[PDB]
Amino acid sequence: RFLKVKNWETDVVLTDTLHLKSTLETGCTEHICMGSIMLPVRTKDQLFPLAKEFLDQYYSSIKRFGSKAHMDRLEEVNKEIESTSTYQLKDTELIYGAKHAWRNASRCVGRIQWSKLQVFDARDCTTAHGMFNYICNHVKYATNKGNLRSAITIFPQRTDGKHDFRVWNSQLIRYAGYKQPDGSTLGDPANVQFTEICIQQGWKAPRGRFDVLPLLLQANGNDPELFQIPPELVLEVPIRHPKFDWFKDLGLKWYGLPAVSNMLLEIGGLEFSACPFSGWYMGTEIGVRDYCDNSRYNILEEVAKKMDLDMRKTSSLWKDQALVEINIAVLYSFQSDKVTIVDHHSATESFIKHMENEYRCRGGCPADWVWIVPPMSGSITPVFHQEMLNYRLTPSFEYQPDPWNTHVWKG
Amino acid sequence: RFLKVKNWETDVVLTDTLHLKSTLETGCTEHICMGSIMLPTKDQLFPLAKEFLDQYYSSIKRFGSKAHMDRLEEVNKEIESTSTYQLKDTELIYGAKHAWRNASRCVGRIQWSKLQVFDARDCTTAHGMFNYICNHVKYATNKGNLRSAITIFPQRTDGKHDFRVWNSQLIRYAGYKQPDGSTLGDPANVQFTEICIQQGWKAPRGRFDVLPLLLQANGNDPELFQIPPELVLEVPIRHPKFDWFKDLGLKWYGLPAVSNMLLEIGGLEFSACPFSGWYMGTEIGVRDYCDNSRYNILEEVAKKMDLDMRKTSSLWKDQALVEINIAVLYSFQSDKVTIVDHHSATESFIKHMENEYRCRGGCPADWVWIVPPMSGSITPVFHQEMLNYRLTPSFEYQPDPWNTHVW
Ligand code: HEM
Ligand code: HEM
Ligand SMILES: CN(C)c1ccc(CCNCc2ccc3ccc(N)nc3c2)cc1
Ligand SMILES: CN(C)c1ccc(CCNCc2ccc3ccc(N)nc3c2)cc1
Ligand SMILES: C[C@H](O)[C@H](O)[C@H]1CNc2nc(N)[nH]c(=O)c2N1
Ligand SMILES: C[C@H](O)[C@H](O)[C@H]1CNc2nc(N)[nH]c(=O)c2N1
Ligand SMILES: [Zn+2]
Repeated sequence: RFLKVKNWETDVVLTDTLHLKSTLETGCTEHICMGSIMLPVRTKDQLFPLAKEFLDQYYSSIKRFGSKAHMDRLEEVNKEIESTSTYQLKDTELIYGAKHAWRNASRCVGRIQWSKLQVFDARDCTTAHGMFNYICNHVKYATNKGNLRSAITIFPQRTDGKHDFRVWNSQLIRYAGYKQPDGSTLGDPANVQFTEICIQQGWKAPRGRFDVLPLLLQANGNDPELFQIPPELVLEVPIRHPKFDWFKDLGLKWYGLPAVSNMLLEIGGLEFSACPFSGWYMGTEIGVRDYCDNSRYNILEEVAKKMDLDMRKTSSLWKDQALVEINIAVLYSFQSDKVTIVDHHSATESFIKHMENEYRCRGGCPADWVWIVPPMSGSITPVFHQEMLNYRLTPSFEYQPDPWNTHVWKG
Repeated sequence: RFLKVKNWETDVVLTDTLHLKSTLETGCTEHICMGSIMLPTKDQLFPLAKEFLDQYYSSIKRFGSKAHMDRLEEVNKEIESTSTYQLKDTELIYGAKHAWRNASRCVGRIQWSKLQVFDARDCTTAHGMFNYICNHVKYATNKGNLRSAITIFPQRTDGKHDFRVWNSQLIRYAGYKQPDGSTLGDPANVQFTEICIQQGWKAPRGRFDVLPLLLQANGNDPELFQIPPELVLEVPIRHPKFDWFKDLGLKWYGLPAVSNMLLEIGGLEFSACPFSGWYMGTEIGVRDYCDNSRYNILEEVAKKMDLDMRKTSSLWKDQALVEINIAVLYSFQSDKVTIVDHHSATESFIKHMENEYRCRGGCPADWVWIVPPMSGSITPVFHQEMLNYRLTPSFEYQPDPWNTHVW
């Protein structure tokens, strides 16, 4: 079956055959679309077909499908599964797998970069101190003094579900949030629960507006342990505006490295519950969501006051005016400090080219419009006008529950 | 089977039961979501009539009454006899209002119950249609104090006697392709404009030429009529800060009046059912003015603002976009023509959603369309999970008449 998608601005029509390779469910049915819903122990039974599907993919990609090396690998994996109930990926397969999980991430606008990903194999790691060391190295490598490089660090896979490696932080670098007795929040409201956990675990909070959170690291199903990332490895950018000199006085800064550390990487039926990865920021992540979300730093008003906008009526679009200048400031600040960042115009323009390339060479490109379209200036980006098909391919990154909700405490 | 939607900004959770009454299909499957795709007999008829009459009589607290059963058998008799049936005025009004209520792509639905329904089922000719349309236009425009309305022409019979308005909106600007290669006026309306011209329209070949109506009655060939200019309320666009803005020569019309959709009620099809409300500012400022395939004036405005258009990272497009939308809202408000900004409208819609979940068990909503085309995440709807499903009565798309018309 062939599915077509149209760009209504260019009239470019693309044909998707790749969706036929999709096995996982979407959440939607013929009777309901759940496109805007945020989030809608394994036996050898189901494991070998998942292994086999993956190895077929891997061997095709290297143009060795049906080769003796291919057949021997399947044989080897089958025996390892049936005798040990799981299996180990080769380094090559792991790298391929991690790149392809990124390639298949339908919510990622940055996928033009998918083939350039530094894979750090941390499957020999056994302790939290070991994890801390690997994470420091990842951060140093990825930061590269401002010339950001995409990377992922992969810790040992799940076994019985009782010995999971987990990074309890949602991102490797993130600011603390503190609920005040008066109901207000100091720092990042998104991180209040996690901050409370760290504090309970013994973290001494400075209690400021931009305190880099400690790492809370779980190796092999043991209770998680606290580590402070060397401050010298945490690159931060003071936010100023190229025209508004009062902007610096808002006291804003942000960190340079976005490094998501709470997702699950699935490759060939194997589950990597700790696989922190990092690229670089699109400006709106910080300027629109992090700064201007009502449930985050929420600085729109303070900014709009300082610009002396008419704030009596929303129809002045004071919020829209303030939002733009803030986003200008984020981009200006990162560029001036030579920290990698991309604006949403560049990023979405590159995504369209990527997506067209993928349709040609791959027969498709799963894309979640709801997430690909930037949170400001939507229709003046080309992706707004692009029809997209969302489906699930493996390897993939998946959500997993927060570890404090499932962890069995050892004491 | 009972579905929850969450608002991630306010933590409000609503439970949807209304989707279970859904009948039509979405285009999506368990294996693929098509949420971003723009367009994904007597025996057929009586269950449809029945489903509709059931909800009608339930809405007036007479479910399972004598009058309900009576109406049900009367319509039943009429279907067996005539192969169709006719809605009572009360049923027609209920159906039209609910078609709007059910329009998952409409952010303005808090107004759904305040709709003026004009019954034009007695209409037989294009001149008749013209008259009804002028009346609609005058009524809805109301000297700038806009009122929602729909005019309903006779229903489809055998598909050979369709009433159709060929225009996509009652009021729209012409588009002409130049020898210069570019496009004068509205590029969206190039094809329709040509059809007017080959049907006899004498175009002024200007930038903002109000198109003439092309009206088809009873499956006959369509005819041209000029809407009396005096009924077409237009707004010169100026900026409350930039004096040069007026020099751009921009204007827009006050009345958004969609005329090409199909209204389905109780299995009956109304192929000509133009309706109108009032504008949300971004439709004009963001889409009409800034879309590349529309009037595409961003560059010109940016230049007038003297912005650094060297690099995209200066966000000059975003700066210009905001000012354009400021001008639009400012101009309409200054001339006392009803308009709503995207902040006010989405905030209203959140309240409507909660009303509908509370009083009806749900509200079908298409996030891709409900989230405005600028400043998305600073409006509440961005953080609102929505379930999209198809309820009837409904407004549907239908093919452009010129591809279907046996001339
Ligand atoms: C290199 C530059 C990159 C850019 C500019 C970029 C951009 C983005 C953005 C803006 C989002 C939306 C995030 C949000 O709104 O929360 C996203 C999502 C995502 N990205 Fe990328 N990304 C990059 C690299 C990567 C890498 C290296 C990976 C993995 C190896 C990745 C995997 C993902 C995944 C799995 C999501 C979905 C997250 C979720 O569902 O919560 N991205 N990306
Ligand atoms: C009264 C003020 C109203 C406002 C502010 C409003 C707002 C909107 C907006 C912004 C859209 C998106 C349209 C687009 O982007 O092309 C829309 C779509 C729609 N509206 Fe409303 N509307 C109003 C009145 C009405 C009325 C009176 C009806 C019918 C009786 C209606 C039925 C629809 C339908 C069926 C759609 C989907 C159009 C499509 O699928 O192409 N609206 N509305
Ligand atoms: C629970 N809530 C409110 C919630 C949780 C996660 C999300 C999405 C987090 N996605 C973050 C994410 C993931 C991968 C990325 C890759 C690159 C980049 N620049 N940013 C990236 C950002 C949204 C809401
Ligand atoms: C096929 N293409 C290019 C295409 C067709 C229809 C559309 C959407 C047309 N619907 C416009 C529309 C419909 C109903 C409305 C009701 C009120 C209002 N203010 N605007 C309204 C605007 C977009 C693109
Ligand atoms: C409810 C809605 O799905 C939710 O707010 C989504 C919308 N689109 C998004 N898009 C991106 N990139 N990131 C997000 O967090 C969200 N949030
Ligand atoms: C491809 C995509 O579905 C298309 O551009 C949609 C996106 N959202 C929209 N939303 C509204 N309100 N109106 C539109 O025309 C569109 N266009
Ligand atoms: Zn869907």
